[PDB]
Amino acid sequence: EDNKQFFGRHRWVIYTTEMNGRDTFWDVDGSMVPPEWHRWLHCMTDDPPTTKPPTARKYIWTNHKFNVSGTPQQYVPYSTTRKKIQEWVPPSTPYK
Amino acid sequence: ASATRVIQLLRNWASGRDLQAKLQLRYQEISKRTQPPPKLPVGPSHKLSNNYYCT
Amino acid sequence: RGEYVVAKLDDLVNWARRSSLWPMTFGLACCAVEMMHMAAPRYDMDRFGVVFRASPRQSDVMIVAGTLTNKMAPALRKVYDQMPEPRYVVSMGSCANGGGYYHYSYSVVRGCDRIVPVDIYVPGCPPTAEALLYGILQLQRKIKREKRLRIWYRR
Amino acid sequence: MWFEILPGIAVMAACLFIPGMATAHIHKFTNGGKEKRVAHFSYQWNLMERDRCISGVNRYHVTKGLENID
Amino acid sequence: RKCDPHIGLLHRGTEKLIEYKTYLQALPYFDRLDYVSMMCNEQAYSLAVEKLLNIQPPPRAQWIRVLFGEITRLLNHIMAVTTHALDIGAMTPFFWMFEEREKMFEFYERVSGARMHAAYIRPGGVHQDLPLGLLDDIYEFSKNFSFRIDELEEMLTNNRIWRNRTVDIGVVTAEDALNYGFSGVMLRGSGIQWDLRKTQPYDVYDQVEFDVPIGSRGDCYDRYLCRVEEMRQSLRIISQCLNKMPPGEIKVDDAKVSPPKRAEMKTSMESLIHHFKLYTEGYQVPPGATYTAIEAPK
Amino acid sequence: TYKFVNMREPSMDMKSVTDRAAQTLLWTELVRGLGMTLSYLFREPATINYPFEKGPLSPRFRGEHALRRYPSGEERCIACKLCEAVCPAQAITIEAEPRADGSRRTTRYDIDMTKCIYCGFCQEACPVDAIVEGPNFEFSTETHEELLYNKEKLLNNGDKWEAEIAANIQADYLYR
Amino acid sequence: MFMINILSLIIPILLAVAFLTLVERKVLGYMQLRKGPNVVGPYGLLQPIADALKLVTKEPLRPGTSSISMFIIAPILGLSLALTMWVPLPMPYPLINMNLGVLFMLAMSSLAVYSILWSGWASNSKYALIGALRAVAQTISYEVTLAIILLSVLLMNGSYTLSTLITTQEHIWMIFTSWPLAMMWFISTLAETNRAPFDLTEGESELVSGFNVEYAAGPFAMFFMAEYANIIMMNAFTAILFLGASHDPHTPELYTINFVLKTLALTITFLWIRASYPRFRYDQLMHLLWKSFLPLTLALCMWHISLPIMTASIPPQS
Ligand SMILES: COC1=C(OC)C(=O)C(C/C=C(\C)CC/C=C(\C)CC/C=C(/C)CC/C=C(/C)CC/C=C(\C)CC/C=C(\C)CC/C=C(\C)CC/C=C(\C)CC/C=C(\C)CCC=C(C)C)=C(C)C1=O
Ligand code: SF4
Ligand code: SF4
Ligand code: SF4
Repeated sequence: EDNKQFFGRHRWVIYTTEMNGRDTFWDVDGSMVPPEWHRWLHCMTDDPPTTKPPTARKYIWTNHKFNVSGTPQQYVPYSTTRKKIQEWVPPSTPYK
Repeated sequence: ASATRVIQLLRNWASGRDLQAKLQLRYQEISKRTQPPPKLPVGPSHKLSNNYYCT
Repeated sequence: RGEYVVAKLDDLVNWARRSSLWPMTFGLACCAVEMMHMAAPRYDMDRFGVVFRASPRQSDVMIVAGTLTNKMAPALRKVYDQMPEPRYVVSMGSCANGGGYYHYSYSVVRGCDRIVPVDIYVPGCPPTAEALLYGILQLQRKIKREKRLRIWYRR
Repeated sequence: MWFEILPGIAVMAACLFIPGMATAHIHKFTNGGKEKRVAHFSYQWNLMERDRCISGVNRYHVTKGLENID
Repeated sequence: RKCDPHIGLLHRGTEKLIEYKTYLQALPYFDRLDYVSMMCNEQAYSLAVEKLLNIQPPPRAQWIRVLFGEITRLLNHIMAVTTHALDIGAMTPFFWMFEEREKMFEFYERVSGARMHAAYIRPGGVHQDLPLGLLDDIYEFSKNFSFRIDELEEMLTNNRIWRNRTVDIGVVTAEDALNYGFSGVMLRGSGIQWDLRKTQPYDVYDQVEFDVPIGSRGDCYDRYLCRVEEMRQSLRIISQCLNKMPPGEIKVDDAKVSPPKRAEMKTSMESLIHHFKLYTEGYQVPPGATYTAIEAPK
Repeated sequence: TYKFVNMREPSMDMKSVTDRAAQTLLWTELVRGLGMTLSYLFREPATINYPFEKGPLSPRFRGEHALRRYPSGEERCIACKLCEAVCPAQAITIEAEPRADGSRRTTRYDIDMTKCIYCGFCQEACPVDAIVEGPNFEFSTETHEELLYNKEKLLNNGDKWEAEIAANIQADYLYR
Repeated sequence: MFMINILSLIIPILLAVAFLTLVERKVLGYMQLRKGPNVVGPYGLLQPIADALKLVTKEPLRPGTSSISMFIIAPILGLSLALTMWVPLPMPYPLINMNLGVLFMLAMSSLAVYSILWSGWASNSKYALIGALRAVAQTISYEVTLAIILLSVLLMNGSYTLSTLITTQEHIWMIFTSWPLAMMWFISTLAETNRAPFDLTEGESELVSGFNVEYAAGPFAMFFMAEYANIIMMNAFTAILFLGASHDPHTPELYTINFVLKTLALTITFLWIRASYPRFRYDQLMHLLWKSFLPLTLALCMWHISLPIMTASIPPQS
């Protein structure tokens, strides 16, 4: 950060070279920012996570994932509900 | 990234007005993005008596 | 090695492609206003090599910004078919993606997909001019991972 | 800032400088140092042709001073 | 010889889709009619719904409406003139004043949440109060906007190429404009002294002072001047709104029309029931028909 | 109160006509236009280095949706369908069923992000602050199907952007 | 040593227009508060190469209603005319010492318009024929002033030889004796090359195309490189004709450095006006020349025939 720069360029992030097994030396992405730093970076607040770290809870992820679109880790929509009509199971007995 | 005076004289003269006074870029005069919590007021009907909805 | 030679050559072409995308503005609805803000000096789309150019004969990517009304649907296909075709289509906003607010109308097709093949989808209503910049950046990545020469060498 | 514009000029200014330098040096190189004689009129060409014949080596720029005669 | 403007290329069924939604649900549609007049569109719909409901918004809500209504009029005017310059051929003033449009877009986002479609002005007032410190930024931006307007108008108003491209072009008469249904600038630009902000004041427009720029010749150049002057005049209205913003609530203190505060919805029975019914069914409005209109930036 | 924008009549004295003639022949207003373009050339460009310098937002920003959960761990959504009932574009589909343990949640909570208008009405209607619009706006995808979020993807977002959404509502709950 | 000389001109010329497209946007952006290309290479020093390489690998296609032969030859006409025209320019010593260099450049520059409408006519498009017919009467009407302005200025030369401008403005810049003609000369150059107080040839706002209507990667690249080369020269011709420079016969490099600097400054002004004025309507740009430029053009001509006679300053013919 550099406060002398006009509002908009006073804060910036230099992306890491490697994250989650994907070289980003020449392949930096805008979603590579962890949520705690995403708040400070977007000027949504003035309290860097080092000075004020966010509250910690179990369900919060411990490893940020970038845009997983395209790579074989995408999100495939699917029904989250079970079946509705239970087909009648025929009797395997040879009848008669 | 406030420039050298030589540019400022040239930049001002080329436009014909003092540009250093009022600039298009916000440096520090903006309000801080972390503001103290507010205390919102209440409406006129926030009364414990003589506040029947029929009126 | 032949594979190495085709590998570098493909990268040279793909670099020349992703570093020069010339959108053919199909400004339709409020999604177009936010895209012009990307062209505004706040984000400066031009600085990424990508500059706005008319005459689809001289353009590389379509940026569908706004609702696609059934009346103009032939126009979208016609201007899509006339692009010299290393070509990609970017859909801006919920309406262009799948109908959005007007998904249930009588005269809005439920998504620009039903008319043209669609590359990266930009969600929003409207997607902020920064979000579109991320979208165009995603297309540049997609162009980077093109193996056109490698496939030809292994045909 | 504006000084970032200058690299755009510099790679063009050097490129535009080449034809001026190349033509000037090629003429001097191909005419033995002296500038290429210009013949805007037949009289200038007549001097040049007599220079070609006199030099013996059929080179107009190759010049013979007083030492040729004696 | 004739100019047949085939329209309908973006005939989204808005007027039919509104029927199937509730009054609160139909609010975002008006933000998506005119891409640039956002609060002005919602202000018209809010006034119509409030008029049927026989309910008025609190004074603070009204002042925020006219404050953001005039900011919106800056937004439409900025693009109207600059895109007019773009189509005419002058491409440079496009980019300068569309930096400021980004500055005002921040104010839209800082208050409502979204940069363009605020969905902020609602029947009975506004969604929520201004974030603390917004008025300072509005004052800071408005301080230098007079210079930016002079930046735009200096390169075109006296420019010989510009006037020749607009002077004595598209000239309409007085009675011709009135009969053709022309409104807004087109009446103002051709001598007709009409402006709903003064003749039929809505909200607190009867308290702010401003000058309507009546045009003389009626051609393209006069109306463009009227647009630029309307841009400058909005700054005074912005100045008065900033200096006279009153305290109080931002929604009508009546749970049957505006949703109760989140603190009360989690505390009291009546607030929870009203919040439940208002966000599921909505507020039933008296059976009637109305036609409200506002001086939109167009 | 009206003002006449264009009612200036130039003077006919020998001075004024020469200045207009001097303006005509010796192009001056064209030079004034040129002279000011030079002024902007030497100024400070406002471009922000994306993606190294992301734009400035506000805590009220509406972006990618997410379902949050209580500090205990249990989800906040109790399937009141207020968000589905108030969704202007009907992008919300909800199916509920009695859970095994008693207190019951959604078995299907799908948000159609290509049908969503990002109006934020869902987060207002929610009486338990379960469904919120997170700060993310960079979830662009290559395929249309990846946009059509269901309960699992949304719950993942809640477990990803929780460190940011918690602070935003912490700064904005008093306004609401 | 002539093929080396020619290829020491063609390659620098095509590289000059090559990076003029970078100093266009990087100047246009900075004048509209943008930043221009600074991503492809440092400071955008590789953007045009990325542009050029794409424009020779993306699918070209002749229009279905085209005329193949005339469609293909028009880019040949544009590019060859632009290159061949730089030939008699007297950078210290001109490559080809034409006796009538001025008349040569007038003739071929009058030919660079056959490309624009042969492209327009063969393309068989409504916007193509409109743009083609806009451009032809645009250039020729602007050509009448072009011819007379050159003649009036060159009356102090005594000849049409381009090399003699070095000698003519040896002590005093020519603009100080013909500045009224210099103004219309600059405007006409803005008009023959179709820059943007009169870019109506392209007419992107009202005609979407017209420089290259359906023209694609290759042919579009030509019709661009054939007019951006004219941009650099028409200011090099302006620089050589009006703003002379000291030329030491022993060290021509000083003159080449000075000559290049004047072309660079003039070219920036071409880009500078391009983003400071609106678009002239067709009748206006024709009215400006046929009704305001020409009357002043002839009047200042008669002045410059008489002026050497009244002052006894007839320049030497040789
Ligand atoms: C309204 O207004 C408008 C304008 O403006 C008024 C405009 O501007 C524009 C233009 C728009 C913009 C500027 C916006 C942004 C767009 C762009 C920048 C587009 C970019 C376009 C380009 C074409 C890119 C240009 C960039 C580059 C880097 C070009 C680089 C050049 C090259 C790669 C080629 C260079 C040359 C080479 C390599 C030549 C090699 C030569 C040789 C090897 C020798 C050849 C010769 C011989 C061998 C001779 C010997 C042979 C013999 C004798 C053979 C004999 C044979 C026999 C049979 C006898 C528009 C649209 C417009 O709307
Ligand atoms: S998605 Fe939203 S912003 Fe985009 S066109 Fe549709 S309604 Fe307008
Ligand atoms: S923000 Fe999207 S999901 Fe939420 S109510 Fe609005 S349209 Fe429905
Ligand atoms: S409003 Fe909240 S609690 Fe109600 S169904 Fe939607 S997510 Fe669940």
